Amino acid sequence: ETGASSNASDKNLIETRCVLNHHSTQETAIGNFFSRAGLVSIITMP
Amino acid sequence: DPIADMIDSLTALQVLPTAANTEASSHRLGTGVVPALQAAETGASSNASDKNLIETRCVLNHHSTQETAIGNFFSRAGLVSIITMPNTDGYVNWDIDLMGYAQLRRKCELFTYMRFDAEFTFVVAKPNGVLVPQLLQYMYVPPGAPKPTSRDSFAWQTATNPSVFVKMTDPPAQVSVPFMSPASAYQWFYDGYPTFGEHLQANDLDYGQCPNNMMGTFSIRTVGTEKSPHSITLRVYMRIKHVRAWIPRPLRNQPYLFKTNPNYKGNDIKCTSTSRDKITTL
Amino acid sequence: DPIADMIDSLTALQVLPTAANTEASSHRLGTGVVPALQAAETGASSNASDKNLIETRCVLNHHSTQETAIGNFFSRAGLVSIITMPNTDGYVNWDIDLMGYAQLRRKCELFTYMRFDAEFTFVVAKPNGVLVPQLLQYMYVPPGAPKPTSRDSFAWQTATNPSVFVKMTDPPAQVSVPFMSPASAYQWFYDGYPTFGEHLQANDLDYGQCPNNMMGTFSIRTVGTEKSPHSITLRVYMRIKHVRAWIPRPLRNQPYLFKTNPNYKGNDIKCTSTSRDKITTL
Amino acid sequence: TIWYQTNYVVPIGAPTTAYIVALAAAQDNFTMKLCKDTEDIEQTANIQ
Amino acid sequence: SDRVAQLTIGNSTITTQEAANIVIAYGEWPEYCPDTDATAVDKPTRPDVSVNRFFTLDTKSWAKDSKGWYWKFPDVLTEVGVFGQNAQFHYLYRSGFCVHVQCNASKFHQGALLVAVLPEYVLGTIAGGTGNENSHPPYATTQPGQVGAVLTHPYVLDAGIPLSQLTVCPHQWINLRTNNCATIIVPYMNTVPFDSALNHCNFGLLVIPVVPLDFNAGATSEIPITVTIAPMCAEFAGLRQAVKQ
Amino acid sequence: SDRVAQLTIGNSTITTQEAANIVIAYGEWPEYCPDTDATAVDKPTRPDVSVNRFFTLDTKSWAKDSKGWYWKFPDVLTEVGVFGQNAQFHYLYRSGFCVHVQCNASKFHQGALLVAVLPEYVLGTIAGGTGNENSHPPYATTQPGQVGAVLTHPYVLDAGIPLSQLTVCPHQWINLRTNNCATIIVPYMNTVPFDSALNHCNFGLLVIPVVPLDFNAGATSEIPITVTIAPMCAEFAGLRQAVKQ
Amino acid sequence: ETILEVNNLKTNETTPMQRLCFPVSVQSKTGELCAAFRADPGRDGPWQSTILGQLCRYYTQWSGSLEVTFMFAGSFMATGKMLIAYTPPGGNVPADR
Ligand SMILES: CCCCCCCCCCCCC/C=C/[C@H](O)[C@H](N)CO
Ligand SMILES: CCCCCCCCCCCCC/C=C/[C@H](O)[C@H](N)CO
Repeated sequence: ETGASSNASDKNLIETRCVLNHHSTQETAIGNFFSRAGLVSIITMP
Repeated sequence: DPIADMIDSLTALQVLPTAANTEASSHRLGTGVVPALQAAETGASSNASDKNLIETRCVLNHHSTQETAIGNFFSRAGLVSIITMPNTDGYVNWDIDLMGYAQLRRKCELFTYMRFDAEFTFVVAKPNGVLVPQLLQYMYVPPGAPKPTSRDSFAWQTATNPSVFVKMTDPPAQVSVPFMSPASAYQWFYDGYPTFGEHLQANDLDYGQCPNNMMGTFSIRTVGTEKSPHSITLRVYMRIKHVRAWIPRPLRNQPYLFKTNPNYKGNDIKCTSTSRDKITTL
Repeated sequence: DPIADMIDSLTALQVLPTAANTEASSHRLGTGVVPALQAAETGASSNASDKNLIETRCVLNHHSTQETAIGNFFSRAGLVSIITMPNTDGYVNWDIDLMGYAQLRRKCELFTYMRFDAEFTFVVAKPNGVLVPQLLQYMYVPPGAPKPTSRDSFAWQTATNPSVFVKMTDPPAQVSVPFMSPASAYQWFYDGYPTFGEHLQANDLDYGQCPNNMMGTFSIRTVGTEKSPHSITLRVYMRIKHVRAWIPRPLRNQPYLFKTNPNYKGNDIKCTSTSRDKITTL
Repeated sequence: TIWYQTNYVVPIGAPTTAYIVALAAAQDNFTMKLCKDTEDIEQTANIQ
Repeated sequence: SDRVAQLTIGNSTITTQEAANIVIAYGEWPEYCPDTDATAVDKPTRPDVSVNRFFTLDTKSWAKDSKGWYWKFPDVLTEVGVFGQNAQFHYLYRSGFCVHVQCNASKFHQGALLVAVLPEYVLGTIAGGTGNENSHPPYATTQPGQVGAVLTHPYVLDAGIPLSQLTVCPHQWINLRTNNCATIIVPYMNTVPFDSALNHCNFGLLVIPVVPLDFNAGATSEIPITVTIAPMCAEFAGLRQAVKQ
Repeated sequence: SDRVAQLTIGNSTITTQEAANIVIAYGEWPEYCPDTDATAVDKPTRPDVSVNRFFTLDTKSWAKDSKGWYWKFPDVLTEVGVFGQNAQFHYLYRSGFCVHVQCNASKFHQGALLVAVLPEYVLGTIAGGTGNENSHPPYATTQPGQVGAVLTHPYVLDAGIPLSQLTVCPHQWINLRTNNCATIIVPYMNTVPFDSALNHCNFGLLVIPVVPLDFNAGATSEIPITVTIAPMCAEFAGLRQAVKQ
Repeated sequence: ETILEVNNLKTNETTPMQRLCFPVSVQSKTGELCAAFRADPGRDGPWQSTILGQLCRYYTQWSGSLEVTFMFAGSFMATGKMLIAYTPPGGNVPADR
């Protein structure tokens, strides 16, 4: 009800191991999300 | 600590740009030292050399080992697909499976696992080889994305899908493709089933199918709304770059039959060697 | 180390020779500090004292806590056996089970586990209490040893078994017996079965029988080859020394029926208290 | 799956049926890759 | 704000908002067996996550004339999960427990349960009624499994010992106006460092309604009681083929 | 005096007096998964004695016209012991293996077996004989269990690849005049750090008689072949109810 | 966090505001299940109504941990205990608690 999202993590709910992950966050940046050519118009001269 | 039992590779790499030199040797007579007698049951290859079996001279040879490196063995464009638009409504959806042509398939299946970047070249012409001014569009459809249902489908808007627009009188198109498996390598051999459940005889096609190699759909079309009067023939070629390979395998001695299984014709088993008449006469 | 997760009591004793002193206290008026309100649901006993509920004086008391120590509570000889030789061939083999008399049984069953040394006294007379010049022999037969089958058996040679020769006109014999269980304590309650297998209704007698408490056979005889004309009555008394006890239990409020089980008469359940007529009139 | 551990207990005067709202998000080790076309929007007819 | 609690062990979590303290039985936490107390020479196995986790048993129904229930440990878990498989393939076992009993009701209900742990709970019979039969309890009574059994004479605890001094054992209450749960952490208690899991029961858990359940007509009449348990430092030794009993 | 060997792991010991070396496949010993290569976040279980021990399968009979046998790993052990129970209760598994094949005969017998380990041994069919049917091998063929299966066309290894270059894989020979056993230690080989034990087989063990068995009439004609295997660094993760297949 | 449509029934399609909450009631038998759904954020089902399940559809592969939050909207006078389980792959919905 406070409008805040949950702050519970993996380590506080279950017993976890150590994971060193190197998954990049580059592709979900909005520059990479939008820099793709898409169709905006089709113009015809009959 | 009250509990005392809770307290708790063989070889390395070397750079060898040339083949090995030969040292000079003389005769040898004695007991106890027998380098020619081996034991093949240990699983080890023979370690006997030239200098221990015959009398040798000194040879300083500079023969390079660069061409047999697996980067030079694989960086050659080979045919992986032939797509035709005689499929009479002006578009083809082709499911990406690069095991349909025997020459590149036998080279890649020397190893079990492989991780590489690719380079795809699209050589397009008419079925007799003539070229016409005609605009085409190639689109890569990843798994989960909507595939086109007609020539004027909404999926050709390609707002996020990567797409190439090209003409037939142009040079062939080239793109670079990264390593895009969810695993750490591609495997040409997957011993098992993808899903759980019972494995009955009607679902025996599932055996050997790895979804980590399924990369989606490659779609082509002629761009305009109206029907084109030209027949299309597209040939796809693939170079393998930045390659790593694991676990060598026996090379196949039987002709291929299907794209997804190692099935072989059982009535004509080919012998690996060429036969002769007698063991004493060559 | 490449793997990081493979790297990895409340109270104490005090000597209290006397009971606790009382401090002087005065009145107390205020909010927030309520030592009289408790919470019995936590499983903890109340920690409220004299000085927080009433106004007290200073009392320096020197009442000793020595007699309620479990060494003083248990070091008293109580009856464990009555053996009679009217058994008409001059010997008795008695299987050692000390749970046949209710007074020492209820004291020992206050705890679950107990580890002690013992001292056994043998008070022997005629059935009417008269004493005669008569030689007797008591032998302890450990489990596995041969027990005597007659008055002139070979087992009375006692070459390794401990034996006492005594006369009836002598003082009573006393011996010291160590702690001889294969476990670390004797248990008066064993919730389970000794052996494996199926547990059918015909083998329900096995429930509750611990072989760690079974100590063997106590044998008596008159020494001579010929028959003695005197009847014998032997009373055995046991003191408990060097005692350690664990896990207190509820004391039994029902009369005992058998020596090996907690069975009780179900048609006459005794209430623990003495009844009255009204809750307001004592 | 969600199960009853004990019952839904209620006194007199309060309703015997309640409702649960489920909310979902991602953690801080969440990533995505290989950006592609979605399949939720379509366009069969021309817009405007 | 100590009325809220969270118990996390393994891949399981219990949350409660209406609680008393946690009782640690005899002031001792469960431990592994040290080298000075051990006697068996083979190396024991410690699975440490697949066996040390919360296990939820079947659910009882508290009626207005309920007598009480009991469970036997570790007999409740000898057919459940990876703990039940390690207890059948091995000859020796050793572990402590964390017992959690749940019972919620509204603010217009009343009643009180006594939740106690009694080690070496040996059961008796009524001796045929008249006291002349040397009767013995059946195998379904002494080891009832994960379902549990009902007490016939709860005033003498079916063993000739009174309920009124059962609070000399580690215990809690579930008073319906105060809390809805009880939590006892039990160490390993035996005369031997290891024992059999199929032949011997270390302790029994007793849940008896001392004050009976009461409510007015129109409120919820289905008041259930759930028991959730967790092994703590489970060790197993003496590996051989699987033996069920 | 390196012809004698002793392999002790768990509560099991193998002795041999007529042996070659031990082959360590690709020069690598089995290991647990490090933190840099792992992806799953839950803590795995490592039983370390009850699963890392020698397991003896059924025994074959070497005749004078035997084709060969194969086994699939870890499919041979998914119903055996505590390893077979951890593989059913968990979703992910990871381990290496120590394979030991035994075959003894007298000094008047002759014959040679090739004992090889082939990772990702995918089987083919004869495609209906004529090559026109897209046939697939049945489930009893691709995963034969602890019994194993017989090779139909051993010259092409039932997969279209020749026997003559099977020695590019980690292998040993059992030559009856020289030794009576073969030992290969295999690490974990996959494209993923953990995988399913019921859906995926890492490698296959092939035992093929290259030189056929021969003896004169009057000697012992019952020459058996026994396979004994041991997991080495077995890990399990993803605990859930038991799934058999 | 955005709302998960666990109550995505075919009878709810003409009154679609009921798909945002699922009921909980007084039971007669013990250990019943209230709801069951898959934990796949990019699959068709209850995860389609979330902004995480909508932005996943623009990508091909995903990784990482998820979270589901359940909020009880009953009376102050109502009590109860629920068991919310997550099962790794290998089987169907579990038959009992
Ligand atoms: C406009 C660009 C279009 C080009 C898109 C090409 C992407 C596909 C690259 C896949 C790389 C090889 C993946 C595996 C191929 C084999 O078919 C599998 N191993 C099947 O066994
Ligand atoms: C000549 C010496 C004879 C005396 C031999 C006496 C040895 C026996 C001592 C046993 C000490 C008590 C052991 C347990 C007694 C009870 O019967 C068991 N707890 C049965 O429940």
